[PDB]
Amino acid sequence: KAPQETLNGGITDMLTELANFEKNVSQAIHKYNAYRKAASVIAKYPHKIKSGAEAKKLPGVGTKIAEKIDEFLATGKLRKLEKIRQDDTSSSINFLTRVSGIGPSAARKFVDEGIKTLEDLRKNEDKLNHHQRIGLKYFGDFEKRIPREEMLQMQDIVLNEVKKVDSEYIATVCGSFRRGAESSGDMDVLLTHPSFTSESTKQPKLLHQVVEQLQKVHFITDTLSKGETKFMGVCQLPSKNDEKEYPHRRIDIRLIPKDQYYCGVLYFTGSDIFNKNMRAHALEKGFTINEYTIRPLGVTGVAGEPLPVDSEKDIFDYIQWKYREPKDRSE
DNA sequence: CCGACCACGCATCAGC
DNA sequence: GCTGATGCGTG
DNA sequence: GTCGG
Ligand code: NA
Ligand code: NA
Repeated sequence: KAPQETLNGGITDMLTELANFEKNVSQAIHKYNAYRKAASVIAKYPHKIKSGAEAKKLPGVGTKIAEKIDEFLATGKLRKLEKIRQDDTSSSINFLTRVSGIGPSAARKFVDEGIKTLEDLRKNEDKLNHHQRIGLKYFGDFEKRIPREEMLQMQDIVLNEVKKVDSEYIATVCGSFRRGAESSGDMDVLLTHPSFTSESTKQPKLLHQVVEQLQKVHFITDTLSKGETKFMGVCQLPSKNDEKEYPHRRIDIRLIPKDQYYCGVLYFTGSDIFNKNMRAHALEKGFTINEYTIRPLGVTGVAGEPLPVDSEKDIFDYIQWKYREPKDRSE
């Protein structure tokens, strides 16, 4: 259960501001992740926070952020946040990572050499790798939400495309859209194939061959990166005659070995808390989960040798849990 | 006081 | 050339 | 930054 707008949003936003900043311009992924947990926890909390101490009571809140909340509540802002927002560097630095393939090193990099806008990006492409190029490109496309409907449409081709290449292949979208969402971030595509398994001899062809299918039939425009296991590229929808070209959407495909699909499948599908709580449970029954397997948790504290999973149900079954639908993998 | 915080593929980058 | 490490991005 | 050894 989650309410939250006129509730805590102010707080939750100054927070995320805070996070991004730490990431992007400070290079504190941990500190970044904190602020994130914090803001998230508060996002959930059914009340209107009246004090720092009040929030402190929360699991991620602590003194420093608690203090923040007091300055916010009282003043209606955060001095710190104002300078930063006013700060040239931090800003250009902030913005610049909005571009895919740019991180904080690059971003801080560019920015030093006086590069700091889109234009400078525009007028210096020589100084950008491919990944960074494709996203200088599709900047705007990149910050767009994907409408599961389009998504649906999306779902077809890939399903079909692969259907042709091989009948035995196994594709199944995942991520948010599996989670019945009404608007995704990108299409996530999970796939495998019979001839593809752990201890087996990995056939590059598999991923290879399929990206090409989707390539052949103009589904995938650009390419961010590729390897035997997973493809990170761009895709597009057949523009309907006299209907304006949709945007270009990020997509990723994932090739997995038969013996560890489902866990992977399982794992991928999330959600976040979903993973957190399940792993906890699977433990109680005496097991330890990850992205590839499940193993009988030792009689001595820790023990190996994974179990044979042939379905998400199979997994659920080991930990003695109801085959949860993806729809409700809320946690 | 002080380490942990998810693991992991691929691309580029430092080095040798 | 190859190796190993560091950037970036993903569910 | 927070939480925990
Ligand atoms: Na707390
Ligand atoms: Na970025």
